Amino acid sequence: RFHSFSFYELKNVTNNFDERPISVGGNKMGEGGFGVVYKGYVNNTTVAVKKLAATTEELKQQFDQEIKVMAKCQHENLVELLGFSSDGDDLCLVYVYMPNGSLLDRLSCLDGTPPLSWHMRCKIAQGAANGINFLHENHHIHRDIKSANILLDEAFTAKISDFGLARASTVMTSRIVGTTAYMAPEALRGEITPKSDIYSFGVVLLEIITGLPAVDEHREPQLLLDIKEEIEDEEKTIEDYIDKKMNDADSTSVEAMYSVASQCLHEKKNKRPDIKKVQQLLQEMT
Ligand SMILES: CC(C)Nc1cc(-n2ncc3cc(C#N)cnc32)ncc1C(=O)NC[C@@H](F)C(C)(C)O
Repeated sequence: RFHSFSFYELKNVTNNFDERPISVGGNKMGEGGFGVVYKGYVNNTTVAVKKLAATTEELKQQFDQEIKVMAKCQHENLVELLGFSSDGDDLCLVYVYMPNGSLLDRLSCLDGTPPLSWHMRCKIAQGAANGINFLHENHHIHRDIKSANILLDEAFTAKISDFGLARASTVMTSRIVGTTAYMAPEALRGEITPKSDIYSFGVVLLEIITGLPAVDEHREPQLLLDIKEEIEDEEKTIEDYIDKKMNDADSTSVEAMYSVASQCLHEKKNKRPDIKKVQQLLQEMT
């Protein structure tokens, strides 16, 4: 299904895993908790090489998990796996490179990219939803839905990535994983449910409206989730939080997206809409 690489081929393609940023002529594109992503070229093909970095048996399990899911799931709103490398202690995953990186980076204008327009942010949300929907229809729960995991191609097509924590099929776990700033309350407890993915997507929709990261240690309030409490308790409005880095954001569509986000952000798992409803609401928005 996927091409098996030898770890040395990948050392060659990535200029021996150069840690300098791609903007400066290096190879580093970014990093998560489970690894660092590098740029490369395999047979004229631009690739993204995720070098897994830490426990070892859990990492191998997350590596095998990404491969199993990717083998089954192929969609226009999902990232594409070309191959991998499991030669010794180093575990690598090779993907089709995303010319526009992550939604997180584009929302912050990392490396001087222009701010995304409202129209583009809407199309991106619509893409992301179709991706979550395909995974859900295929009985998969992502477990790590966040803007760092919503990637963008040359046309700004949303592509869901990082399936190392993905699960099949409400169950429980002894190892709590994900990014706390996006995690549904039950997920923080240890519950595994597709409804948690809906909550995480609502945090993403708030990032899309505001241009603010879900968590910022140097910000009051540190958590973007707290901003919804301020709006709900009539102390502020969504208008006070609309990203100032855009000019084409009209209040009707902005409030319409906030409505979807607040429905997604229901405290109670069963009160949240399902993905097909989220898609319907987002399509209605435009
Ligand atoms: C690590 C992250 C944040 N950035 C990327 C990630 C990726 N890809 N592409 C596929 C892919 C899959 C995973 C996973 N799981 C992780 N990363 C992946 N491709 C590309 C970029 C990437 O930065 N392109 C560069 C782009 F942003 C530019 C030119 C404006 O500077």
